Amino acid sequence: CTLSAEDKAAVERSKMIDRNLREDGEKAAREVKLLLLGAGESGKNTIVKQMKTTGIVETHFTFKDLHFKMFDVGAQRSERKKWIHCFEGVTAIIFCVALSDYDLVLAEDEEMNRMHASMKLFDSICNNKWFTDTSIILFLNKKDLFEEKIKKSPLTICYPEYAGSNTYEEAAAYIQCQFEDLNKRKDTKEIYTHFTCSTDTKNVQFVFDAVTDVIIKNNLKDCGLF
Amino acid sequence: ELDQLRQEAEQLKNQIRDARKACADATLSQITNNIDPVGRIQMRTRRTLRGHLAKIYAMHWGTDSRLLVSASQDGKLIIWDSYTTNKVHAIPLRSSWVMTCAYAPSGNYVACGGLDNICSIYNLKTREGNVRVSRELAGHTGYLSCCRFLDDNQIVTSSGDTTCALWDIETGQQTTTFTGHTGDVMSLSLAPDTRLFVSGACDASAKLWDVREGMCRQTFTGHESDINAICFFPNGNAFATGSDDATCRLFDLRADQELMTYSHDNIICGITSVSFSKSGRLLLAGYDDFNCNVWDALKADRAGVLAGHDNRVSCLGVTDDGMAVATGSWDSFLKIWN
Amino acid sequence: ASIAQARKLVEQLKMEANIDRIKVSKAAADLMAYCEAHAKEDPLLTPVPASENPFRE
Amino acid sequence: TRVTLAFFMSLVAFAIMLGNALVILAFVVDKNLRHRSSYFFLNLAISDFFVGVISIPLYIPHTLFEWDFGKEICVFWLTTDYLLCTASVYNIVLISYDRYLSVSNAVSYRTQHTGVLKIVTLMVAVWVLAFLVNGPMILVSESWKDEGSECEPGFFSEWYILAITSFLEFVIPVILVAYFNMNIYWSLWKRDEHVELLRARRLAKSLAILLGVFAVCWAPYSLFTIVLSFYSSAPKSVWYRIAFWLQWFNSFVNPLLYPLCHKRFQKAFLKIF
Amino acid sequence: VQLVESGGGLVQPGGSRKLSCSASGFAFSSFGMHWVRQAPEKGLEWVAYISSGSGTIYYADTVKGRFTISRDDPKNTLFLQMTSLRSEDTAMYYCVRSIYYYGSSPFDFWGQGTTLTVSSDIVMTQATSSVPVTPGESVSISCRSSKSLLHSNGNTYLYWFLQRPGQSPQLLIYRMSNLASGVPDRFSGSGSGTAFTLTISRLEAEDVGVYYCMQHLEYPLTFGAGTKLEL
Ligand SMILES: CC(C)CCC[C@@H](C)[C@H]1CC[C@H]2[C@@H]3CC=C4C[C@@H](O)CC[C@]4(C)[C@H]3CC[C@]12C
Ligand SMILES: NCCc1c[nH]cn1
Repeated sequence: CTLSAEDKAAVERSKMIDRNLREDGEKAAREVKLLLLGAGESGKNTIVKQMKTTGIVETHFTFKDLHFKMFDVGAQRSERKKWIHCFEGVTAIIFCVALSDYDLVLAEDEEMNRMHASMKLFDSICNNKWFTDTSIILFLNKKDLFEEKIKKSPLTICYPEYAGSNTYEEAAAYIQCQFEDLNKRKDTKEIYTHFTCSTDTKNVQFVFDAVTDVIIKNNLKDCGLF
Repeated sequence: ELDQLRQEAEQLKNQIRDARKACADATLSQITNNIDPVGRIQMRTRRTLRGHLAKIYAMHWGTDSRLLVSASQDGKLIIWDSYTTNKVHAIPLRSSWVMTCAYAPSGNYVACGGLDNICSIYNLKTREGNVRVSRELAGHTGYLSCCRFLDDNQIVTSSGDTTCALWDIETGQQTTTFTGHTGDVMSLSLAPDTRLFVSGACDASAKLWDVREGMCRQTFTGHESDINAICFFPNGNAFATGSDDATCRLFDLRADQELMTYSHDNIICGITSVSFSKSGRLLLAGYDDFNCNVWDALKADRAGVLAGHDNRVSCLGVTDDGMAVATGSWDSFLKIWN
Repeated sequence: ASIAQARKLVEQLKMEANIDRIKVSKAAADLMAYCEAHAKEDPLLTPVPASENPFRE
Repeated sequence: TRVTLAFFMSLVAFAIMLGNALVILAFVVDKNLRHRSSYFFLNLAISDFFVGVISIPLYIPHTLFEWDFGKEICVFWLTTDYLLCTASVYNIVLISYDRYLSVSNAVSYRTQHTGVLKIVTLMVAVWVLAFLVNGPMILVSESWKDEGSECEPGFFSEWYILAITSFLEFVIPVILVAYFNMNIYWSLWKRDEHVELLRARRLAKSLAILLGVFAVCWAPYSLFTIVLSFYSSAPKSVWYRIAFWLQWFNSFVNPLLYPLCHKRFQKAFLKIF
Repeated sequence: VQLVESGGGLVQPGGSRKLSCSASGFAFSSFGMHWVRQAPEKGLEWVAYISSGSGTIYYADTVKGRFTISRDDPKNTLFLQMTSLRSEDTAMYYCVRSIYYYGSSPFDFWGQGTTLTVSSDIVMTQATSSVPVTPGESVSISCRSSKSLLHSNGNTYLYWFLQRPGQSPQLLIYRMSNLASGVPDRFSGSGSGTAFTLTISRLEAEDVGVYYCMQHLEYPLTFGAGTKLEL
């Protein structure tokens, strides 16, 4: 062609750059991207511990030949509206909620309740205009603490109009239903709720199973079947 | 006490407001009511750059107006030759979450910042033949939303920490810190003389800063929502802001007051990026409705539209010689118009 | 306590009060004069011939 | 003259062409469409496209406008039709095996690296096998047909041979498309409630249509031939000719069912338009 | 950065010898690699070129079909296999690195070179030779090209190299006017498109040597006869 020797070599270099970009992109599309969210501590850090100062903390872990990149964005005490659209394409949103926070009150605001806060955060994040399709994996942490504390303090102090027996099972199921009912889009997305078992390693297994079902349903939706 | 200081601040604000009203003897529209309108700007996509495999968040032209740098959240910072659409460089970022990039006026360096709160300066011209991370400027407690090179050694960054910073790249320390904003600073625009810069924040306020002193000189509060984008007028005595208010605004430093509001009823989406043509006659604003709009700067009427992209036009940049426009978008394609 | 910080805000406003402001008519005239003076320099304003267009095709 | 039929037959041919060409186009234009599935959708379109470009139009005259019979063309048309059609079917079975694997082993399907060559290998194997099922026997038995004969495969005389071919081109494929499609449903339902059961209905409806159109199109003819050959040994009714045309309507509806419904192809189509 | 050549020596005519070039200190994968030979007491001669990723390979017509060039990127090595070694293949071979993108400086670093002794197109002309100019006085070395090196894109592919005595050649000017990094400002380049001049503002003890003009407009790359400078 009219291209000189150096121009042809530059075009060849650009082609090699494009090949490297294609290979890296196809390698990245084979990894599960999970957005990790929580209110305050909420055991989120523990969830990061289970599976293994400022800004995003990325945890890369493989499980059953599936690579998960989990983005803990807890530290970004910034305006979430200005950066939450960066995670529009995440496979799932692991949302951690501390059950023991039902009676605890927010340190920042004494009037505000920690549980209802997480409820507000969950309502904002599940109904977000960017997360219409992404599924939420709800992680109800500190089940042992909540089970020990529900006997001393009834759940009714946090949730009005709760006619339960203040047993662990009934209160936990009521809290799970209260969180899961904030989902205003029950067809496009699903909420996989799990009570975190600190002792066993079942947390990463539950994340893996939920991610496999998200992948299967995503394939079926892309194929147009359902 | 607190009440006395609050009332003093309120009366100072009222004093500034009435001073602006007194100085506003005429509007830009009635000054330019008789000037010939710019003809219908028919810009065609001269080039299309397709390397990126994710949403493109920022692009910046080199001072030669031929090389371009674009950052995408695939984890790639690509330097393109805009004439031949060749990829001069492809830099794998340490943090995939980047929302800004800058090209040094010298051309030796590029910068990249994002949700990692770190501005990485990459040295393009190395004897080893590969781009390496020359520096990692850390110290911001929020995301970096925009970074600009004053020169090869000084950089200016804006963060979600509600503050801007001027860094000496050699030492890696913040030479100065600008803390006047009360919201996330989302944009930045160095003046042509590189002695002042305007920063727009989520508090609907744009502040003019002196890099040498470190003190805000003027503040502008004409907007209704977050100021996503800001750009200086070529002569350096004015600037334009784009906001989620679905409006662009032209503020003059000497008048310390807004001159023109570029808004249309059919437009309801925010503005991700704004820029000026070399003459300053055209304001090119990249909206969220997937279309960049070219406004006449002197007259509020819209000159034209650039409808090449299938997603939000995240970044927009005009060459120094004014020959081309580059629009990046979330559809992973940057398109060079002319 | 923290009111001293708010006092500093007040001082900032004082500085913005000392800024000399020219008439908006003069600023508009200067902007229009700059835009008219560099009309020929802008290639986007007036489409340059394809011979001298770097992005010809 | 009933040339109105020629208008219809040419119109349907055109439909097959445009429909499948659009799928071929989107593939070339969009580089997003490079998934294992997307290559398989191309192969479906390539096979079907030529029914509109090679097969159907050559048939127009023989069937309606007198004849254009050629001792060579006849064979060519016969061998091409019975390749393009059996390749379209085989591609449906491939698209379905892809989808079975998507749902069945979703970790592996995602993490696997499929080189263009591995995909092109399978795409070509569809065509090879397709040819082997009917093509050798059309070529070999072109002689048995002798003379004074309509353009039909020569092996039509032997019902047993005809049966073997339909087993390999309809029975085996329809068993497998159905297995695969069934496992795709069984999976979702068994994750292995009003919204859940409503969605499962939509999955099964859609998976059923896909199996249904395959068989309701392809079967009439495969069955018609064997029975006629075995019992009557024949001369073609209005019906036989309706069944001939049914098996081509499968090539018209194929782009509608499989590729068009894919979201990624839909995105690509929307850009082009 | 460094490129170290090895494998040269005494070889019988018609024999086969393998030259290796070990590269360290730079991203060897991104650099196209040239082999350039210099006959004893003669000018530089381009031998072979292999691109990054081995996409394109070019040979000089003199050695095309007898020499094979290859690269082992994981080992960061360059290989030249020579099959039929004639009497004209006696020479010192230099392994040169060149990276081609917009604004790059090809031919930047030249290896030390290895000696290979056998038992016994655009032409660049540098008419001036053995200039006796003294230090402190500006001297202009002139070179001439048969075909205009100015290209449609505007780049004039004329390279100026300097080889000090007993030392590997080093790049001085790339693309006619552009000055190589690490090179004193004293050197300047100019050219109409067929005749080019390299002007030295001041002369020091390290400016003495042989100056070569190469064309990179098209392969084979041609070096002009060396212009020697003496004090
Ligand atoms: C008629 C049969 C026996 C042989 C011909 C098969 C043809 C029509 C089929 C089989 C394999 C197919 C190819 C498989 C792979 C590729 C590479 C891809 O990047 C472009 C399409 C292309 C090139 C396909 C084109 C159509 C194709 C060539
Ligand atoms: N599938 C065999 C070819 C055919 C039958 N009917 C129409 N075309």
